[PDB]
Amino acid sequence: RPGRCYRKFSGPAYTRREYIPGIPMPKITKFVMGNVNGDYDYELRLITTEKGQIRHNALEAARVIALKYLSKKLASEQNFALVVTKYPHHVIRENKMMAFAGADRLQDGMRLSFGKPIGTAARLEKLGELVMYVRVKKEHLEAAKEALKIASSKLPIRTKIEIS
Amino acid sequence: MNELIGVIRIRGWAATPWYIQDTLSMLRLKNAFNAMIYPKDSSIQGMLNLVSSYVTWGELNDEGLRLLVSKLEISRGKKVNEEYVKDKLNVDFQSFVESIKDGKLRLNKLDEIFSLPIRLHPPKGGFKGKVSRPFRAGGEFGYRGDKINELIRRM
Amino acid sequence: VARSKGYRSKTRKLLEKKVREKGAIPKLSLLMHDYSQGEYVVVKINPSIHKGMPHRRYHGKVGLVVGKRGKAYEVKVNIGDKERVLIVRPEHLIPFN
RNA sequence: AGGGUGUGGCUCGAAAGAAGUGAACCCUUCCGAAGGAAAGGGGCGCAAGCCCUUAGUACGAGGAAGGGCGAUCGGGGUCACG
RNA sequence: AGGCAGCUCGCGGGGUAGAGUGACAGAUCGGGGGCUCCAGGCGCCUGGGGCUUCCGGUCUAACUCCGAACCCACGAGCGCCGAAGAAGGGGGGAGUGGGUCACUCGGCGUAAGGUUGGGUGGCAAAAGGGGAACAACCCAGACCUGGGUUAAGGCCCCAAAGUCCCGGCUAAGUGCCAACGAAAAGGCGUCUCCAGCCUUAGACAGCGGGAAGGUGGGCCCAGCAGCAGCCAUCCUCUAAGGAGUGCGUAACAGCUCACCCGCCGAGGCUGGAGGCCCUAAAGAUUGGUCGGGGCUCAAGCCGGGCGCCGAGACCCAGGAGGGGGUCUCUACUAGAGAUCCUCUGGUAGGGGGGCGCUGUGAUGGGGUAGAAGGUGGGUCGUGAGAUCCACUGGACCCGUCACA
RNA sequence: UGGGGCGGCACUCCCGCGAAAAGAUAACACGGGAGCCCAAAGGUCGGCUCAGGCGGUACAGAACGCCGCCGUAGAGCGCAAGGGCAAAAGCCGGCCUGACGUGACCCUUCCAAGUACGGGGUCACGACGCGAAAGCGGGGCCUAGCGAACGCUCGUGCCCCCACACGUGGGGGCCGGGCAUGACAGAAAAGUUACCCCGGGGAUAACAGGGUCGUCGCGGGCGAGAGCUCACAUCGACCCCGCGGUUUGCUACAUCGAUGUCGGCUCUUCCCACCCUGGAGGUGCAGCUGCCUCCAAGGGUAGGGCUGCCCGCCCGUUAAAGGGGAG
RNA sequence: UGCCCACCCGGUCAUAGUGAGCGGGUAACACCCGGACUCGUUUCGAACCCGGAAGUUAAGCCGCUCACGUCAGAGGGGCCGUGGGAUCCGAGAGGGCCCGCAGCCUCUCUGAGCUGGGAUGG
Repeated sequence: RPGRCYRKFSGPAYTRREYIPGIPMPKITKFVMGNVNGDYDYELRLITTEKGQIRHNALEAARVIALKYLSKKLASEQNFALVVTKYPHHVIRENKMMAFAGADRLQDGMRLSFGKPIGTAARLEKLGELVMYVRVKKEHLEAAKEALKIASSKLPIRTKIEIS
Repeated sequence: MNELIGVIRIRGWAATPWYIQDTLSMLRLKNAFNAMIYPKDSSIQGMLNLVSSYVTWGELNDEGLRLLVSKLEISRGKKVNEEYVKDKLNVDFQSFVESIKDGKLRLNKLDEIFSLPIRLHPPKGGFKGKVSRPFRAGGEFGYRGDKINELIRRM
Repeated sequence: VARSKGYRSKTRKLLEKKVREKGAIPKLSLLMHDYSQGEYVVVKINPSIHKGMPHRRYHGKVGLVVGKRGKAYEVKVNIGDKERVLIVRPEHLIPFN
């Protein structure tokens, strides 16, 4: 389903697992890559500039592409540390009954319209929240800006890159 | 902190909320461009901060005060047995003050306390002489301070 | 769905007790005063004393003492434009001002 | 497209409406509510403009007096243009 | 003889936004130390699992060790109404129980001019002035007539008032849109502000030359003689160069990658963000668009300023009516007056006064061969209506009081 | 009742959240419960301290009994959820029956502002139980576990029976309990109609118009990769941003005293997101033939077999035999 | 005299608490000695209860120091809200300005028992 459906806030935070049966497993499983505790010079970060939600599909695709680019440059355990910070706590739900139960003269239309869970997302409730960062030495500062630019292309919210 | 302020209703009474319209009746400002004189104290201040978007006020000086009391007309004097008797002379003040007010036996000894709904005219030269909105925060409404005296001269 | 209108409905947090007020009645010095007719009190429900306990709608209101029946007091309170008389045990009252 | 209004053209007007005890229209003087200039003189601003004086003056709805001419007006029908 | 729609002060109530997680309950990503088992390799090492400890990170409508703005109860004060318009008590008559939109805080929903709640306001039951036209948006509450000043909005022409003033931008007819029509991405197109790094001890770009040598070292190769499968790294040196790029080539070779010379003689280079514009940007109910004409140092956009026009709003003069206070006269179910104050949209609906039609009892009462009725026209009244004039007509009809 | 139907019960009652820190507040909103159980699980008085962990002990083991240390509750309290509770409201014992007769007031259901039941709270009189005593006790630690008139029946002291009086049997009355209406503020109740009829409704469905765009069709970014090497000649995973209104849904604004509802034929016109015809370029373009990108709507886009079709499959050709709108 | 220091009965109920170590009593508060009797241990004069008085400052109790706890003040750091207004900005999500109010966490430093009524000691 198009991402414009689940990019905006519609309702409260829906996270309590004990009152929500049958939540699908998120696509993201590994949130920290590389060699943390390595000796690094630069600590550049990816910062959002709007409020919204990021589906767990967008969050996993932005991670595979960034890891492949950095691993393509020199190596994997070598001097880079890739970390994605936000976890998908919010649960997004769809009134799927328009598919099946909306055509049996079953509770069709908007009758009994509370939806069923379809996946998870990361609410971004503040302006300027950290989403990813990567740590490299001084010789790799350029291959690290490009990794974050390619990853920023697969995310719904407008972002920046900051160097420190 | 001056001891005497003047407030002018600069908007009409159509589509005014419940809260605001009742406060302006207690301040005696029923319809547009009528003014009233009150002492400056914490009780009146909290009222003006509620109806701020419909009035403008500030502290009077001698020229603004002397000019408000002169403007009275046939249905605008003080409650000389109601009737709003246009003062125009000490003659009304040689027999009216002997009930509630004191020390006022001459138009030059009428500087102390109270008044009635003073009915004014829209301001000469355009209420948009230098503005475009009586609807803008401080653009034309709210507290203006000593500047309330030149606005009275225009109306 | 419309809400159940029990006696203690929608009181999950009004009838909480803070961590430093828990336990069987702590304050005895308030109970040493005998309210006379014409005094002003505040209806403050004590969640741990379950006898003579008023309704949620009267918590925090100011009443006037008008009499006594046994160990409990007759308190006259205003809700809207209506006068209501309650019989409250003194563990659910504090003096006003 | 249709009626109401303003300004004009042509028509009907005996009575029941006003009018020779003066219709209608022209001149002069006076009072004047709320409001209210400009030209001239002086100063400020790159400028549009503003400030002091002129001046609450000229004017201003209404209202009051006089002079001239002197017989139609109100009303009805219809047409043009706003 | 008090009342409370508003505010202030005093004294109290509350668990929302936020914030936290070693303060409870759940979730959730990494690292260090200690203990144990299993598997692999030669007592050690590596991996997986479980417990403990310490350090950092991410969350909650049905979590809270905390906690605003804000809302509310009571007392006093202020403010307003009140003995002219009157807290509490009694009585007669209703209508209404399909709502809807805008702004704002929400629940459900991919959304909706959707559906369902809280607060305010219009419409309903509200004219007039603006929005091209527009129930609902902005100004504003219309008793009648005349004069003035403003609001919303506008001032090139249609169309009342600016072809108004200063600093800038845009070249697309972009635009000339409060509610109403465009995203991610790309542009040193042009305009602006911050960083950092090189510059008269000659920068950037360019131009001629040195543009390189032991060696084209090499391992592997007939050979890759940087750049085919892994890789080091030494000076004849000083105003000069690295053991060295992309092309390529069976292989070369060579141009180019990098450092100095010579010239030249003023600033240059790389990142960040912003404004406008361009591409992205494709439909037909049939025929061109900001309402149209048309507009280019603007009649567009950005930051400011000055003056005017413009409502029934507010001010003024005259007039009308309703209510109330104070008075006068009259064989009064009502009339006629004088004077002072204040109020003026309206559907459902409740209340007060009047006009008209036919008949009955009376009457200062009357009228008629010239009545009633008809046609056209005067005057009076806000009005329902009344009355008169000319012609028609040929025998009945009206004013007042009361009743039906 | 997001038309009705089928389903469910949001049809009586209780807890949390929705609910925006007073009060009130809706959804075929979310997470769940009650329609009873207990002579003790009720009353009172006394003693004690729970879950879990550590050290020492035969069988003894993580978990039997004993001796010590710590332990704010991490236990238990009939049952949902929330609140409350430590010399206790929990655990173990002693004695008991206040789960008592009669009669009132108040809160909630039901805000301000009318309102039946049910539930709860505070008492007076009479009598008890337990305590040395103050005293506590008309059930269960608190919030659910329940039902009108008439009729019958039981309990409890008397009142009445007739066109006269008295007596016996029998009837009736006042006050309290039980027998039940769950559609739970109470009727005694199955279908069918395409043979159907009446009053209505655009308060409400089907065709068609409007709003929205999940679905449907198309465009752009990124670039995993494949292409002998080479991301971009050509193709292009995972994700992200939009457009159109030609599908199918969603809504119920307009039409119910009628806007004739599929397909075909006939005739006219329009859109462009280009199938052919015209122009230009790239190529993994030798030529012929291909593939791709950009401009462009002036002209064309045909004949048949099968099916009511639309779509679709197929036959012989063609420069090509494009795709849509007009109620 | 005195005032404050313990004790009995309290109020406030962690700024008052918990642990460790130390200081202090010829009276008071305790541990302590013993059981005929009132009473008592589902065994135990341990506990409760009764009768006593040799011994001690080791416990309790009171005060002091140090660790953590708790309530404040000050300072460095992380996060951030809101009532009213506009033909304000923006496609929207959101944001800026005008008038009116604030809050939470974490580090560092500095303090931390007050008090009412009555019989012994100084």
